Amino acid sequence: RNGQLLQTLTGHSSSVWGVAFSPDGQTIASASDDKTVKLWNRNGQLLQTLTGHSSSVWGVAFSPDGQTIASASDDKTVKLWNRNGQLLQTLTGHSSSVWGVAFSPDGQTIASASDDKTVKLWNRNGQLLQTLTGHSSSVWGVAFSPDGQTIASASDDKTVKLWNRNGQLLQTLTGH
Amino acid sequence: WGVAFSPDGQTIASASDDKTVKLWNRNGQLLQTLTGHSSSVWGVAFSPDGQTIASASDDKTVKLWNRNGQLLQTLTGHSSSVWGVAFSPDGQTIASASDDKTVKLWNRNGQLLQTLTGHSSSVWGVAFSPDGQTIASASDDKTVKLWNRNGQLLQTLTGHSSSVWGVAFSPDGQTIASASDDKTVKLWNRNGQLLQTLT
Repeated sequence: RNGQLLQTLTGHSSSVWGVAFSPDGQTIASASDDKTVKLWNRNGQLLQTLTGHSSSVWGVAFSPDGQTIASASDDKTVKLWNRNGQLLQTLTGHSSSVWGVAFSPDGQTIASASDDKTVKLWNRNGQLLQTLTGHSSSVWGVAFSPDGQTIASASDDKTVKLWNRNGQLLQTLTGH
Repeated sequence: WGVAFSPDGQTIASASDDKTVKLWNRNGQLLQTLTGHSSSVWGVAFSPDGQTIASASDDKTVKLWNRNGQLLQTLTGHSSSVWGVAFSPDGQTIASASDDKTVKLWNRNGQLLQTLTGHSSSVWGVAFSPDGQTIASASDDKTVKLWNRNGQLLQTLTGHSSSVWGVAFSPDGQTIASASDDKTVKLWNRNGQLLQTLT
């Protein structure tokens, strides 16, 4: 199934988060060079353009059911979109570029990874639930455990950290 | 299944319904079409330098191509569908994982170097260690196996309760991560010992 967590546990600072494939494998989403996210099918047919961010989009993810898309931007926000292109929510609270984003397995929680050295957890109504503090540099990747109760973050500080939903730091994995 | 993106992030590959692999830029324009496979492509990988593409197919072959579309080699030797492909960190060795229960290792000039025999069911995934000397395979048989390049089996990592679909090494090469349909990720050392389970 989803390789985000393997990639966050073992991947490099340079791992690329601006392309995502839908869970059914039929749709590709790409953070494009024009402040949009574009969706296309495997034949190459353009399906949708997600317009709203005011600067570069760096991270994209699909919800586990494929119906919601999250985009992470240099504009310091995450935006949530329906696959028909409508903007559903803007998640405000990071203080710098947002590099990466992930959905929880149940689709109800969003995690974001920012240049501000934090991961933030959010619900779909756009409310901030938790801020995970401790990395000493920009956070480039984030993922959930398969049961959705542990969050993994990966940072330019060369560590991976494991956290629970109440913000407790469970483990730091060093040499990354 | 049948998608990849280049290490620099600027090229997206995807297997198409028509048995080709398409390469797109990040704006959804077509760059190249890789034509040659006679049935579905299940696995695509880019080499670390981003200059070579490997495709794994139901036609029992892996094809190697350059990024302007030219077929370079066809890797013939699996006896059933090839599900996964990986390149070694130096780009010189390719590993392929097949429904035939084997991993095969190949030079980028197409020669079969080794066949890694031991799994009792389909092999879904394969990875090289950062130093290129150890291969890990993830199988439907619920194990990850670790191998050297001479094809010798070094360890079998036992503990997942369902098929293992994904495997990778930590950046320092001393920890192996496995992901399974049992809804866990396990971390292991090279002596095959379980370090932790992530639910």
